[PDB]
Amino acid sequence: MIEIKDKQLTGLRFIDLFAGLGGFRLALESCGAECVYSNEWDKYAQEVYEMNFGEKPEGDITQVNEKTIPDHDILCAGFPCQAFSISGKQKGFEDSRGTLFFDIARIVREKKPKVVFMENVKNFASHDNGNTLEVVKNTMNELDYSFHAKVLNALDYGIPQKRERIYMICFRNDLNIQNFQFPKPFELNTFVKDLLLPDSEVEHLVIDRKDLVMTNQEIEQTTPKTVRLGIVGKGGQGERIYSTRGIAIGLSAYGGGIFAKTGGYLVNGKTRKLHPRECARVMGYPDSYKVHPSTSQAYKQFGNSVVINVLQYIAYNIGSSLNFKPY
DNA sequence: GGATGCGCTGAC
DNA sequence: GTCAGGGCATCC
Ligand SMILES: Nc1ncnc2c1ncn2[C@@H]1O[C@H](CSCC[C@H](N)C(=O)O)[C@@H](O)[C@H]1O
Repeated sequence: MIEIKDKQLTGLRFIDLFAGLGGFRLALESCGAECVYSNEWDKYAQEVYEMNFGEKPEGDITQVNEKTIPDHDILCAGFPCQAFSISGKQKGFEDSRGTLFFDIARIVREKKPKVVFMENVKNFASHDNGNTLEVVKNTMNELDYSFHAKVLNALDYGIPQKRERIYMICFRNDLNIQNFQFPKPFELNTFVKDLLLPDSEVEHLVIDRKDLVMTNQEIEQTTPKTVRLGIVGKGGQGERIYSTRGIAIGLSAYGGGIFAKTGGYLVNGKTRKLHPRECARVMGYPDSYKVHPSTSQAYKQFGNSVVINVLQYIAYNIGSSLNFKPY
């Protein structure tokens, strides 16, 4: 993550729904905002959250009385995406994990915060012929909010990972916010090899598959894209190897394969998956962030997380817009 | 819970 | 046609 000198959100309260690792909390706090409530039902996610923020998020949001939630200015929610991912069955609102947005709507209807800041996977924008995005838009508008949605790729904001997500920012209409803008992209100057730990710390992550098929030559010149160098098995998810001179393949929460969750990388002549700390770095988390003791759970958490830097730029812009109140 | 072979849609 | 997409099925 980056340093934010002008605290655009100082004095503003926000809630951390579907908290996870608390990526929204890190981003919003770096801009000066104060967290007044967090909710996350996964046991291990609650543990890592408490380990880093000192509080256990409340459980199952579908069972929380929206009226009990503290007053706040900004509602943050990177709600579940398994039901909208191209990797899944895409059942959307017909999936038990695909109706959480309506819980958000229920909370917004009651608390009416100045801003609703949501995030989901890129495919969310075109899921079900775009009908899914339209439902969220209509819902937000009927709740009396504007709706700004855009798919952003982490590689355009200083993070060496090809991770496209949709970001949805909504302003309460009475605020008359007319100048919100999504961050403008900038040249990437960091690559996977720049975030790697020393070899002595990741020997256990080395995988030697005798069915490895190198499909391309390694590159010496860094590039802002994923560069596949080979495959293992049938080359399915988790069986693909990339160059550390390019950017990271998108981390996964429920992904499989011998290189599950992180994908494989060619490092000093060997093929290995990433270490939880390297996953934290490709997601923009500071090295001071404490990862969950269970590597399996840590990989899951990071594969579900938000890219901090991207949220920081957006949060800064949200604050910038809220602060422009000329006579 | 941990691990991994897989399935197959879809962006372009 | 290529290969990415940040899940599913099932074993212990
Ligand atoms: N009904 C429910 N109540 C509370 N939390 C829920 C929930 N359904 C899903 N979740 C939680 O929603 C999260 C979505 S992933 C969001 C991760 C978060 N932005 C962070 O930065 O890492 C998951 O951690 C999941 O356990």
